[PDB]
Formats: sequence, C-alpha cells, structure tokens
Amino acid sequence: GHYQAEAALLQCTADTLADAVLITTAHAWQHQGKTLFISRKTYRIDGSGQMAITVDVEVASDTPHPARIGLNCQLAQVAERVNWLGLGPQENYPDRLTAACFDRWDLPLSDMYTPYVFPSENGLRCGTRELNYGPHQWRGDFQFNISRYSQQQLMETSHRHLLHAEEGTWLNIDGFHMGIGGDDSWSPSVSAEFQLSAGRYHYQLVWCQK
Amino acid sequence: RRDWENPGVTQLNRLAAHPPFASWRNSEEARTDRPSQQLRSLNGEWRFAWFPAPEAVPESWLECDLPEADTVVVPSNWQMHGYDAPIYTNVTYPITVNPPFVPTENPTGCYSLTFNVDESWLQEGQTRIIFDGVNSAFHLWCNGRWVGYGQDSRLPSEFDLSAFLRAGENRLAVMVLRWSDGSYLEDQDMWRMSGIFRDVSLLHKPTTQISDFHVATRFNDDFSRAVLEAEVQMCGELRDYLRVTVSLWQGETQVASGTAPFGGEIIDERGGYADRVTLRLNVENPKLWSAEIPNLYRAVVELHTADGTLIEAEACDVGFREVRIENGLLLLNGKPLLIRGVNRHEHHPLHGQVMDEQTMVQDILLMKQNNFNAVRCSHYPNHPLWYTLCDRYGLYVVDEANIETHGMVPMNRLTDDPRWLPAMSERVTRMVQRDRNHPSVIIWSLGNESGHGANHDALYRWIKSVDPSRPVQYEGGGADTTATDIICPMYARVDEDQPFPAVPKWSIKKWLSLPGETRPLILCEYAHAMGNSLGGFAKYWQAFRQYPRLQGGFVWDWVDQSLIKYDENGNPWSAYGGDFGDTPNDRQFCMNGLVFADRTPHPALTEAKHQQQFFQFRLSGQTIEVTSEYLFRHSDNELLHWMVALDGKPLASGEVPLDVAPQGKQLIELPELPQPESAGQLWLTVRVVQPNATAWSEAGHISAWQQWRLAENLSVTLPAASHAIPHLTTSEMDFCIELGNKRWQFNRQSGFLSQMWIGDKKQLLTPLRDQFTRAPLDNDIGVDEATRIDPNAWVERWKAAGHYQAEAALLQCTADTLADAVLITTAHAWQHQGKTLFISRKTYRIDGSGQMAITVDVEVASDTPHPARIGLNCQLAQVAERVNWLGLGPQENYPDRLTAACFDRWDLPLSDMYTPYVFPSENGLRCGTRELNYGPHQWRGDFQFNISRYSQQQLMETSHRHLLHAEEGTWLNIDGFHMGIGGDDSWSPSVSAEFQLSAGRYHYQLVWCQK
Ligand SMILES: [Mg+2]
Ligand SMILES: [Mg+2]
Ligand SMILES: [Mg+2]
Ligand SMILES: [Mg+2]
Ligand SMILES: [Mg+2]
Ligand code: NA
Ligand code: NA
Ligand code: NA
Ligand code: NA
Ligand code: NA
Repeated sequence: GHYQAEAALLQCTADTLADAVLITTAHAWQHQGKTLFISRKTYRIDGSGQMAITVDVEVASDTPHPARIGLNCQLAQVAERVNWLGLGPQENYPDRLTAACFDRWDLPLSDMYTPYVFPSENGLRCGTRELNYGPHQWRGDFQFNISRYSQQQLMETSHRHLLHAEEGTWLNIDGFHMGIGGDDSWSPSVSAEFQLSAGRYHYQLVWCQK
Repeated sequence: RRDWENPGVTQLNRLAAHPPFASWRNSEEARTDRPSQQLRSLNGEWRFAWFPAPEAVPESWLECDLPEADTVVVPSNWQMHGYDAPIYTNVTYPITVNPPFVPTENPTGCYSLTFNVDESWLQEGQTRIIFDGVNSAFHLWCNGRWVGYGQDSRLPSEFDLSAFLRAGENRLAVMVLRWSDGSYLEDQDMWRMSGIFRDVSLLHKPTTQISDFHVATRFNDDFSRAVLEAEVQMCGELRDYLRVTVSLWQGETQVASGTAPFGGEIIDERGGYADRVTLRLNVENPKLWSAEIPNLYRAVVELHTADGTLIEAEACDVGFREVRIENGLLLLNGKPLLIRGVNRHEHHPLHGQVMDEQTMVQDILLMKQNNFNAVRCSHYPNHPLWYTLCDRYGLYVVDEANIETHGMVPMNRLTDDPRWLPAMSERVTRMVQRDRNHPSVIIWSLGNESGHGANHDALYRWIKSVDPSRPVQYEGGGADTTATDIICPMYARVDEDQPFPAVPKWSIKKWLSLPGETRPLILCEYAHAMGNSLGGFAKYWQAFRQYPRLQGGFVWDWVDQSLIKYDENGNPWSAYGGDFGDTPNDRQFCMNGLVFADRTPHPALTEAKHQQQFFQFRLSGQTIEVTSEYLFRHSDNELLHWMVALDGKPLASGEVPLDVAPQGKQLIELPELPQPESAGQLWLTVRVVQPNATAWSEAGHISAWQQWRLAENLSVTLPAASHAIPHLTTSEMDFCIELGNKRWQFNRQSGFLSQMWIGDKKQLLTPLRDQFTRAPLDNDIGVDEATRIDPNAWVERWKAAGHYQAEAALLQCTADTLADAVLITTAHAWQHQGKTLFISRKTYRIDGSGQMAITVDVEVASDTPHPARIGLNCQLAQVAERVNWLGLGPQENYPDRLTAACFDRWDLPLSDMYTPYVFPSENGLRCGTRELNYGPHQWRGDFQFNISRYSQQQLMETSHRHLLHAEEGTWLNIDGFHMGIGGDDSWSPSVSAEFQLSAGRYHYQLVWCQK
C-alpha cells in the first residue's frame, strides 16, 4: 500500500520563540490498519526569513524498504536554469554516481529530465549541498530531481511522447533514495547496501529566498 | 665437547622413536588401556640446584647429592619455582643471534633422583628411561656414569639404562641447559622457559620385543568395507616359533584377529625384512571416526610363541577414517571438511608449560561446547595424552614439528642451509614416528615461521613418502609454496589484499583463483583474539560457507599466556611480558586468547561459538528452514526451542524435535501467532538444545541460536497531555529548569548539563559532555610504543590529530519556553591547534512529564581520522547493584562483533558490565539498545552503551587490570555510534571501512527520564 497510503495527522503544534516561530508535526502513513511510516518534523522560521526543516522518519521493519524518503511539492514558478552544488552534471543515483563529480553545476531545466522512452523516476542528482531555482534556495545534504512532470504522470504514462508539461515545476528532495539496480531487469537487483533498511532516518533542509 | 653448540649433534646414545609403548604382559590390560606394571612414573619429588653456567657445576654432583640443592616437584619449569626469570619475546631471539653459539652465561638446572629398581627388571630384558620433555638440551648420568645427550624440547628422549642400574637404590643426574643450538629452532612466540617439564618414566621391555608398529586403514568407494593393515617390527633374536597376533575390538566385541610368523614380503634384490610382519584384517561396515562421532576400535598387538606364551603386548586406539585431497578439496571419509579450528599453546598460569590431564580435558570440553572441531598444535608436538584425548573426544589435529626460526634474517637462513637439515629432519621424523597411529592427527605441519628453505621441500617429501595417509602443510615463505598441500596463510583477510613484497597475503577469496591454483585454503592462523577483538569474525564464516575451497581456519588463539605473580600483600595478579624483569620483551602480545589463562571465557568466545554453529536457519513466512552442516551424523540429540517476544515480553513459545540428516533440511511451520495487544517489535528467537548429556556436554546444552524481526507495529498513540509545565530560571551563570521534585542545571559558560537533582540528591559527579575517543584497544595500538612510534596505528592517528587533547569551545547556549516544555539549544566546537575537529549541535527538551529529550547532530571534519565514537559521557553520583537493558546481550558486543548477541530484556550485576581484560581498554559495550535502566534513571533511544566504575581516562592510563581502582559513582558512556574493534590482526589497522565512522554528519536522539 505504499502508493495508496494516506497521511493521518498525529500532531500539529505552533510555538513562538524569541526570534522564531516553530511548527511541529507528526504523521502516520497507514494502509488497511497497518502503519507503514511515521514522519516527525519541525519547521523553524526565523527573523532572517529562512525556514529550517528537520525530518525524522520511522519505517516499519516488516514493510518492504521504501523507494525514497523525502519531500515533494509543485512549485508555481517555471524558471529557465537549475543551479546546484553537488554531484553532476548528469543524472546520478546512489548506486550509479561514481562518474558524477562534486562541483557547481548550471543547466537548462530540460537537462534535468532524462527522456527514457518508457517514463520512470529520472534525473536525480545526489550529494547536493545547495540547490537554486528561480527565487528559491535549498541547502542541506540531499538528493533531488526537478521537472515539469509529476511522479504520478511518469507512473501513468507508457511513452515519453505522451507526457505533457504540468503547471509549474515538480520538485522532489530526498534525504535518502534507493539504488536503481540493474544486474538484471527481471528480478530484484538492488544490493543490500543501497536498500533503505535502516528503520530510522534523519535529514534536514533550509529553504530560503535568494 | 660443547654438544649444545653443535647442530650436527642433536643426541648421543638416544634410542629410536616409536609410538607410545607400555609393554603389557597381560593382553586384557592392553585391550582396555589399563596401567602397566612395566611402565613406571618417576614424576614427583626430585633434587634440584641452579647454576649460571655448565662450568659452575661441581663434579661431586655426579656421584653425590648437593647439600645446597632443594627438593622440587618434577615435571616443572624452573622459572615457575623462581630460580630465574621467564622471558616473553615474540620474534627477537632471547639470545644474541650467532648460530650455533649460545651465551657463556647459560642457566643450568641440575636435577637428580634417587630411585629403586627391582632385580626382576635387571635379571631379564631392557630397562629404558623416557624423558617426554626437557627444555632445551641435557646430559644424563646414571650412578655417576655418563649415559647420553638429547635436544628437541618437545619430543621424548629415551635411553637404555640396563647396563647402568643395580638392584635397589640408583641415582640419576640430569644437567639441563637453558640455551643450546636447539634454541635456534625454538623461536615460537611464547614464554621462554626451561627444565624437565614433561613426564619422566621407566619402561621395561623384554629382550625380544615389539620395537615399532604402524596401523593403516584403507577403504572401498562407499566406506562400507575396510582393511586394517598393521606392520609390526621386532628387535631381539629371531626364532621360527615367534608369532605376532593383531586383534581388533569394538568395545568388548572382537571384530577381527590375525596371526603370522615374522618375515615380510620381498622388497628388493637382497630379499625382505626378516624382522617384520604385516597383518591385514578385513572389517565389514566399519564404524567411522570423525570429530562428529569419534568411533574407536582397539588394536592389540601381541608378541608371543607358537605354543601360546605371551612375550609382550602393545596397543592403540584405531579410528577408521580416510583423509585425502581431491579436486581441490580436503575430504574426510569422502566429505569436504569445514574446519572450525583454534591454535592452542601448552600454557598454565601457575605451572608454566607443564600440562596436566585436568587442564587438557577442560580445554577440550570448552572447545567442543563452543563449536570447535579442530586444533592446531602451535607450534610443536604436544604432551602425548593430548592426542589420546582428541582421539576419544573427537577433534581434528594438525600435528606440527618443533621448528621455528622467526628471528633469523632472512627467515629462511637456517632452513635453506643443508648443515641444519639433520637437526630439522629429527624434529620432523621423530614426530611422525611417535604420532602416526593417532586417528585425530589428520594433517602434518613442517613447523612455523621459518621462511621457505630447501630443507622444507626435502622433509615435505619424506613425510609424503613414509605416510601417504595425511596431507602435509606449511605456511612459511608465502603460504602457497611447493612444501604445502594446503594454502595455509596467517591473517589473510576476506576481501582485502595485503600485497607485501615476496610474501603477499592475498584476500582468501582471490587467493583460491590465482592463475594455476587448485589447492584448498585453510588459514593456519586468523582472527587474532588479542584483548577486545574478533571484530569481523562473521565475514570469515560467510566466506567459508559460500566458497567450497575455503575450508575454514584456526583462530589465534585458545588461551592467554598470562602468568600469575603476587603483590606485597600476597594477592595474585595476571602478568605479561616485562613483568619479570625480562628485557627486551613484547609486553601484552603473549595474551591473544579466546579464554583467560584460568579458562574463564572472553566475550569473543561466544561470537566464535555462534559463527561456528552446525545448523543454519532461514525464515520464510511462518516456516523455519533448518539445514544441517553435519557431514556424518543425524540430529539425534537435538530439539528446537522457539520463542516470540514483544520488546522482551514473551508472547509464545514451543519446542519441536529436530530430525535432520547430514547436509539435509527440515521445515518447521510455526503455529498461528496471537496478535500483540500493544505497539512494538516482535522478535523470534530459536535455539537448538541437546536434551541428553554427552561425553563433552551436559543435558540442556545450547549448540545453536538465531533471531529474526517479525511484525512491527509502530506506536501512533500520543502521550497524555501533562498536568504541569517546567519552569525556566535564567541567570548569568546558569539556565535552571524545575519540575516537581526534579531540577536540571545548564552551565552557561560551558554549555553543558552540569547537575541534576531528584529531591535533594545530586545526580552527577561530572557534567554530561560529548565524547569522541575511547581508551585504545590492543587493536587500536598495534606495535606502537613510546620508543618506537607507529604513525599508522589508530591510536597514533587519533593522538596526532589531537582527539584526546581537544577542548570544547562554546558557540551557542540559548533557552526558550514552549507551550508545554523548556528548550535548551547548544553548539560546541572541538579544536586542536586552530583546527576544528568536531562540531556538536544539541537541543534538550524538558516537558511536563519530566522527560528530557536530547537531540544531537555532530559534524566531523572529513580530513580528521575517523573518531572512535560519537556519544556522551558523565559520571553518575550513584552506584547501583543491577543494570537492566532492552538491547543486544547479555555479553559485551561491538558493531563488528554483535552477531552472537540477542535482542531481549537483560539484567546483570554491574560487575558483569565490565570485561576484565588483563591489559585495560574500552570494554563492556552493548549495542542496539533501545532502553537502559540504572538506579532511578532510564535512557531510551537507539544507542550503544557501557557502564562501569572506571573512566575511559583511567582505562587509558592503566597497564594492568589489577591496578584499576573503582572511582566514585558510575561512569556512563552512551554512544549514538561506535567504531568497529577489528582483529584480522593486532599489529596493523584492521577495522573494515563499513565499521569506520566516516559519514561526516551524524544524528542521534536520547530520552533521559526517571524509571
Ligand atoms: Mg647440539
Ligand atoms: Mg598386576
Ligand atoms: Mg645398593
Ligand atoms: Mg613467530
Ligand atoms: Mg543473527
Ligand atoms: Na511509466
Ligand atoms: Na567452504
Ligand atoms: Na602473540
Ligand atoms: Na533430534
Ligand atoms: Na590501558
């Protein structure tokens, strides 16, 4: 039920600090009465206008290891360039990133999408410390992809030519992403060290305006 | 003539070597291995005097007792009686390297004994004396007359005393030299001692006698038929009426018997051996010998006349087994072995190198109880009883010649020299002559660490020629030379190559498939168990099980070579190299054992037991698949206990009989499990239990276990809204938080929690602070010393980077009030000479329920050596009796040594949370802990911890465990993360990359509350 799981809200609180506002949340993703994942977050918005997001995720040991642990949203903005400090310039994944180099990369948005004839998750860049897109900057230690296509559309579309650019820009920012495998393509081939099996995961991001 | 400085003279007037004799004059006694009247022990009280050199021995001693002599027990090492110091040196010879010469100051032990001989022994036949072990060389006199000379400290020297003895009282005089040309071949990594340290006996044989006998067992293709072949040799007058009968018994049942006069088959142009005969006995459906089922027969060899008068009888235990290498695999009875082995020195903490039956039996029982099936005689032939016990209890033995020349430069200087071939040859040939009838011996070894020389090749071929029944191995010169049937490296790693010039240690998986290579690989030494060690043990066993031609190895090693000393109050303490004034020495390198000298286990022993299990387990749904790794036996003394528990709380249990064929499988379906009525992780534990006692174990012995996570129900229920809210007081010096009876104090200058109160009682003696270091393990230290720094060792990398000296600089310390809690935020930098090593960012959240949640985020500079740990420490004010935790245990476990530990609720006395390694270090960690309870305190999260009365600082500064003093209160170390302990060896970095703290950024969270 990973694709069908619904987020039940466990906690949502707001506190005013000396120089900041703190929002704390907790969600449980459940399927047929089974809790798959728990996500606990804090959002700290300070006087500098920066939003620090801390995320702690619990994954049930008896659920299949998830494809990713991250956040996503559809941004209103469509910008021409994507600028990042991390592994690149090309698409790279945890078990396919040796060729990628750590540097400051700057590509047109279209280059952040890989046009596989059969559409799927694509265009991830790993080991990224800073991402810039229009007025937005995200900082941390994350993997990301960014494109005009939602994960839902990619999942529901059989051929690349049938894809349509959606309104705005879909951003996926992952603390953690599963390996892609490939020893063969007809049996599970992601090696143990690239499966998300740790049970508890932590990541942190800062969102601000540049 | 100074025979002790001449490798051309290794003996004078010594009798031929032979299998164990007793000269029974009753055949029934021979059958049942009862004491023989003709084999007398001369063990007991002897006279002893110590001299600094053989030149200082007075001539009067030859004929008369010295009044200055003492009465001492024999066998003994004279260092153990305090006459001079034992020396612990590893590689460097304890004497100047100047072969074949030894020091002019050569400690000399003068032993004598007055003893009775009955005229019946002298009227007829031959009376010999047998010295089972004299270290390192000796001259022998009897009644003032010189008899002979012997070298090789580890094999029996026998002399004919018939012409020297008279009825009634006789006196032996034995002059034992500490050093001889023999010492050049005896450079094993062990205490250097001397004396008459094995049994002394007197044996009577008739003039017409059995002088040698060899037993062989040959089989058909399926082992359903065997022929026992017994070659018997006589000395004395050949007569046509003489006969040899060989009979074979299984218990009290005679299986076979054959009789023949003397006279062997034609051998060559000159005829045959008139003084030999070979008997051949057919055995149908023989009961086969293995370590799994040590089935033994008894062969009785009778020398007699045709009219039926017995002259004498000899005998041995016979194990029907075939050892062969075929298609690159070592086979026993046609099946490929998996060697669960250990190296074992002959060592006792009080008696030195004197072995007794009780200690030998203790060792064998502990070995078998911990899933060992094999022992290597490192590095010399053992006390004769050892082989009998291995025959009868069932252990595979590597019997190894007493040849080690480690300290030579290059290592093969002597072993490539033909002038040393005679001395080496005697050490090999006399071992084979003595031990070749023991079924437990499955492999011969040419010695240890003597390079590779032409003498090795010659002696390899000699053994192959005289005894085709056993493979020959030898590690010297790169572990895969022409002098070895088995690739037998020491401390080769599983995946990592160590490409040393000339003698590389390849990854064992890689080694097997090098171009042209076909031999099996069994490590002669691996997993160096020095101090807190055996990290990565599971990696070896995974490889052993996956690769057919990786057939296991021998752990280094069984028992710590520590010795007992006594302080000024007369209390015993464990001593190592240098503690006897011995210099140069190699300090604690003599302690490499899975057990302490007194045979108390180190924590590593349980890891060995678990990894060496004979049953393998898989889980699919509710089906447990049990696979037998036995080669010969069915699981006829085994049942499987299973238990399901929710966070340590038992929910269901059962037991199922195991009926698994060797190499077979059994499927066991668990019953429908009741649903847990609360949140948490269900765990399944299985154990194989032996309901019946054996020769080596008690009823209820656990031989195997395994654990799996079952269903987990994550907690989604919020805790009840608290009644009270914590109160913050801000001052210039402190942030103080109050809630009911509880108070927390955060120092604003240091940025740490400096004190807590429950009522009026202070809880801390030392503030709660980050810790990134550990008191170095033996594996962290390696060969690093004060006079010789080894910059590659982990401890030196940590020291040079300033990890132990780094001081915390406060970056941030702030306090906020939330709707239901107080939040303290801190940030510290650890710096050394302008370099920021670590940054710790923390939040402490104290809520109305009294719980303090600590969140820690650590940054580690990528260019600093990866730290030993990332955690917190404090000295608690209280000392409590018990430690209770939910996590891995009960025993000490580390990230690379935790497979044997089980997740459960454990409760131990505080003292059990400290491991008394003789050389003190970080110890007693338990990993994967979700809850810890101590006194009024409870800590929750996902952490590793240790808890004891000794600080890391004290452990770091103390060389011996007996010098440790319990500090006020209790030192707690709670780690989010801890580095591996390593142990592939203990003289180079051995912690594998996956167990190094290299991530750069680390997060952990703890909740501290009242229990
Ligand atoms: Mg000599
Ligand atoms: Mg009698
Ligand atoms: Mg007399
Ligand atoms: Mg050595
Ligand atoms: Mg396990
Ligand atoms: Na698709
Ligand atoms: Na194997
Ligand atoms: Na050693
Ligand atoms: Na059974
Ligand atoms: Na120490």
